[PDB]
Amino acid sequence: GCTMEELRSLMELRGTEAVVKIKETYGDTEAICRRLKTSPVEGLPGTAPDLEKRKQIFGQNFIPPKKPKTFLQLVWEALQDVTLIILEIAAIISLGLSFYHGWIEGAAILLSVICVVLVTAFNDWSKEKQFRGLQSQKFTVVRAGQVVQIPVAEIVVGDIAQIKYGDLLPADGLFIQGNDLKIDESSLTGESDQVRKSVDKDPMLLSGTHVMEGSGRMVVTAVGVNSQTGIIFTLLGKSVLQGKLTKLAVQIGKAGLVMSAITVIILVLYFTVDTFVVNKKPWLTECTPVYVQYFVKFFIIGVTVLVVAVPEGLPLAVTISLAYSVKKMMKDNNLVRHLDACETMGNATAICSDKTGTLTTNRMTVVQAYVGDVHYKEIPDPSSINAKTLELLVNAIAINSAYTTKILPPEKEGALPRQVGNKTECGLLGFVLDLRQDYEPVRSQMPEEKLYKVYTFNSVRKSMSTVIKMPDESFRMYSKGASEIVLKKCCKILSGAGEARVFRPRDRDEMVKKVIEPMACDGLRTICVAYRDFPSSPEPDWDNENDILNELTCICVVGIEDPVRPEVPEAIRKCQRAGITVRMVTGDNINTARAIAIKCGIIHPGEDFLCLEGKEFNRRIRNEKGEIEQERIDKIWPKLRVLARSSPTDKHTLVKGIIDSTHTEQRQVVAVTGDGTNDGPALKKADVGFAMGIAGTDVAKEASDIILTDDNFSSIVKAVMWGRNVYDSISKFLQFQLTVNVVAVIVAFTGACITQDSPLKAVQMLWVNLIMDTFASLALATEPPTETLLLRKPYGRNKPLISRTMMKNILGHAVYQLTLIFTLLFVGEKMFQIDSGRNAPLHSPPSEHYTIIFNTFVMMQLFNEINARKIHGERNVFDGIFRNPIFCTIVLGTFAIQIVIVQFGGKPFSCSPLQLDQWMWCIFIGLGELVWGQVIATIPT
Ligand code: BEF
Ligand SMILES: [Mg+2]
Repeated sequence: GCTMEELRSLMELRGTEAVVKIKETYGDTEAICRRLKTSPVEGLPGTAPDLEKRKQIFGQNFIPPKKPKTFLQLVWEALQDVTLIILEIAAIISLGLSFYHGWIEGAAILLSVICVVLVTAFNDWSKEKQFRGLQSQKFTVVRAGQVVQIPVAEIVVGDIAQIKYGDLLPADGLFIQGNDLKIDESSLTGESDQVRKSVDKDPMLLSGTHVMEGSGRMVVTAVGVNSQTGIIFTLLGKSVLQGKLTKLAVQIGKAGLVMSAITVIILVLYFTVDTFVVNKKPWLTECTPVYVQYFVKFFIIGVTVLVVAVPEGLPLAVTISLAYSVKKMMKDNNLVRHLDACETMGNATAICSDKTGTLTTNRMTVVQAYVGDVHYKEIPDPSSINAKTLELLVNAIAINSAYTTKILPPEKEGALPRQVGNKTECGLLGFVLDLRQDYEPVRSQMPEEKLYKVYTFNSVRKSMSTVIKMPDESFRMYSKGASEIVLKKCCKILSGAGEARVFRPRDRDEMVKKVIEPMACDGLRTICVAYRDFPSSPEPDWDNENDILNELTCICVVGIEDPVRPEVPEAIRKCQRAGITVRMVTGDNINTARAIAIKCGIIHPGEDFLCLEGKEFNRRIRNEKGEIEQERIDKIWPKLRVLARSSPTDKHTLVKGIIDSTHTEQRQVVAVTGDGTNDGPALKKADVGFAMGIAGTDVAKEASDIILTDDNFSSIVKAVMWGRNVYDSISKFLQFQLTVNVVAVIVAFTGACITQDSPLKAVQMLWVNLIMDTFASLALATEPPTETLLLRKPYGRNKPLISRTMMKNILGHAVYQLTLIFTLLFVGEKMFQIDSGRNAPLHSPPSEHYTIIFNTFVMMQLFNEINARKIHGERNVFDGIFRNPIFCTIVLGTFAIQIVIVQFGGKPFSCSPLQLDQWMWCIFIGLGELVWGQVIATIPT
């Protein structure tokens, strides 16, 4: 009768509000313990496997992954695409209809489909397997009187667990009793500062959070999936480019159907009119045996024109370009996982970045210091002050801090140093390392037993101190604490390299406070270090702390802050001028979020944009009854930059509101960056979700698409560059392929209706469509990206792939190619003085006349791609071709293969040898394309 639904309802209500709720729902966290068969002493007294299985109805505390399949499931999933469906349907209907009493086209289309499916499946499998490479127990529980180590999987509701510093909490719990406990909830909650846990205030232990200092015992309330991490994890279970490609594919396939209908209608009408103009058929009974065969042949003639129109090489070329771009992007520490999220970042219009972890290094470090009455805005050289102050400070910081608090090297490659102990006095300890000194020998010389008296931190006075009597017969004391707490108890200060001077509270404490205000304005918390030496004779009374804690001598005041990453301020500036507006959504305090937002440049001074808290954000959107309407979100999202104190649901609500909104003129593509379990839900809804590699939890990397291995914010810009470059490469390849297809379909239409022979045989067109154009995509997608791409404004979510300038080049070069092909077909026989091959008995040697047309058609395309490298109105189409060796290599290889094919082809390729004069004439006719390119560029678009 525990009704675990109310138990998990007791969770997810962190803060002092939990204390209020448990006061009316329960007693003082001992009533709930009584509602279970447990006691604070020897909780769950009998292990009792039957009782353990009885309480196992709550959870088993284990969640395994899936690992869907090795290769078959991915292959099967890849086959369900619109483009491949129409390609395979056309292939199968062409192959089947070739036998009605064809063999080549169906096999070619099927082979292309197999190739694209295999490439996509292999790339996805390789990336998925590589992702798990970077992502690759028992603690004290009082079972029966004696505390006994037990594995994590055996934890059940009601177990009493003991927690000491350095442990990792396996399940949610309630604070029973313990010393001063501090829990780091930076990953789960998102609060930068350490949270103090006590029975009186905030007794809400959460799973998956480290414990910094203190010891205690807790009950276990939510064991497995019901825990806070489990809820988010189990909630985690059509790129923009694919939508545009599918729309283009269904628009192109629609166009060829009209042409096929035109061919069949015109030919059938011609046959009927010609037959019924000279004589009249019986019309009575002759229609059964042979009349239907004419129309079936006409239908076959129409279908063979329909087949040519659709581009059978588009999917393979797009996949090859995307694969090359993905492989080239890994050198910038971006690990794309789906192979189709490579382009989604290029046209991004908004970024929602987490504060802690992503924008900030998540480590407390000393930003600025004040030593010797000389303000230093930056960490100084140790030789700067060069006095006894350096050694005295080092000794004070080392001795006064707790010996458990220590800093350890990463002992790894490319990682930040780890901080185990209290990180409020670990940046202060790291200040010594920043001054290029050694703290460890000082502590090793004086252990605890050689420290006479220690004044531990207490609630009454926010200060900590220690006293060491070693150096001489006289005594020495060090003190560390908050700024104003110790400053008012300070009577002297050091001045540069000189001795102490009177810190009388007349205009001097006032000036010190005057320099303190900028530190508090910049968000820095102020901590000061003081010291005082005691005479040996008489022996002072340590019990009387009234006066020994006063008359201190401050040495320095240092500011402690959670600083921004070194490269964030510039990266945001670049991506903000490229049309991408940046927002900050975090679960930390509103005061801390605002201070760091200004430094990163997200919000500039002037109070132009509103910053809202999470509770107000939830309250405003809901329209009384308690449902979310898009109008309310459209009210506030256009000018909401900082969102603080947000639960994971709020982040998901915001990124859903922006995507599904038509308030603005253009549709929005939202990308979200994060590193914690908070951004689990928000990374899924985002179109492309980045995640930190070395400083990110496992849930964040499960919901991400592009993992930043080097976890540096400067690689967001390069993702934009590469996305825009991929879009440009796909645009230019489309520009090339559409001209090829238009010319081919018009030639086939003319060779079907007006004449009975087509100069381009089925075998000849296979090589041009499949082999030559596939290598022509890799030669066009290999141009190196440049920084100049970051000035173009983002494109819309619904803007068609074919721009206005691309329609000028597609139809412009179709005019030039058609006229020359037609003239070489009709009147080329007299030009070359060669015997005509216009008509054949269908069993004849390959005519030289048609080989001229085929070689001219191929040779004009080789110089069409050298022209197709400029999508915009660039006249100079030869720029940077030298910085592209693979392009020239592919062009020359294609030319040599064309020579070999045409010279040694024979019957299978419907080609005959050519004399060198005809080769030169064909090469010149091809070279005319470059000259015509300037003319076609001259016309305004
Ligand atoms: F504060 Be973040 F969401 F880790
Ligand atoms: Mg974070």
